Amino acid sequence: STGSATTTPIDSLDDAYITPVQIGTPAQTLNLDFDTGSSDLWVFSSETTASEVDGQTIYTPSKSTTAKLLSGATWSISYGDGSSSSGDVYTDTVSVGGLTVTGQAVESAKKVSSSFTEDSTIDGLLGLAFSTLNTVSPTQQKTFFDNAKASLDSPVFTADLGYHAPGTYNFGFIDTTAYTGSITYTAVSTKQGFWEWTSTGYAVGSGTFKSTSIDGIADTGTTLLYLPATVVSAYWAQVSGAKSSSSVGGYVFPCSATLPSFTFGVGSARIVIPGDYIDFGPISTGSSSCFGGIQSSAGIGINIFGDVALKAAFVVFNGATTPTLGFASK
Repeated sequence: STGSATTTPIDSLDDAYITPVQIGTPAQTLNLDFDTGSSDLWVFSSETTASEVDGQTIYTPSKSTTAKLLSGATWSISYGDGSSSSGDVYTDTVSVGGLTVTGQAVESAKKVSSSFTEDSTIDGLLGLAFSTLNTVSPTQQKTFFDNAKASLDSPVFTADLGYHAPGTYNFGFIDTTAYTGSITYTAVSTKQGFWEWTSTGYAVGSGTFKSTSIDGIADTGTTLLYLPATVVSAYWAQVSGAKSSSSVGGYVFPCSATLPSFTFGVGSARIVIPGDYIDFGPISTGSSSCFGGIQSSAGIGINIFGDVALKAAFVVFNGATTPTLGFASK
């Protein structure tokens, strides 16, 4: 089997991407944030505290003839940005882009943090990291990909995120028309539960490539590119007037600036992030200070190849017995 679904930016900055997912019978379609940095499929629901729902579409398990309470199971997750959610668990039929999994754990939110409430466009998350990170207790549950894997034509999914445009998540096949050149594959460590890999270096604009190992994760659920302070300083030093602002929470730059590209290495290959992908616009409406899309990871504990990086590539998440990542230009 295969599946193919369009993913759409939630706003004009590509802050996140939503993908329609069918849950239950008859189908309830919710728009979920596919997140290769986490491993829970959770949804706003009829069980969510009413004051914490503000415009989201909710899953109502009592209206699904295939829903079944997973007795005793609870979940609770905290994300790297400080947001969180928790609740109980149903199993139900879940379909993405024509690919159907029966018995998928659908984690129903009883509580969500304010950042989720305040984003009316995201009805939940669909985690695509390794199932060892799934938070369901006392019996950990499998991701949608893990459940689908055996049925797929090939045990892979691909992320093709758009810049200010829709893109595609495919399951079970590699669309050879969706990228240019060849795909360069690189080794993955699953020891932390992430799609963790080592970039071979970077360049700023037209500058020389610096060969250096940068360990990080491929994370579709993180907006920006978080890299070591040395790398980030070298980037922003090429932008007149750019500075790190403690009060804003990262590097900012004059909105009148033209940003240089940023290249990252994948083995001997190179992925180029155009400068315009690194502009996240005014820090507040009407401001002439703009927020940068490359930020230091020094306070995170891990480097994160988020959407800023991934949307410059066609990315293969190869879930074979020994997983690998593939990157191609497009």
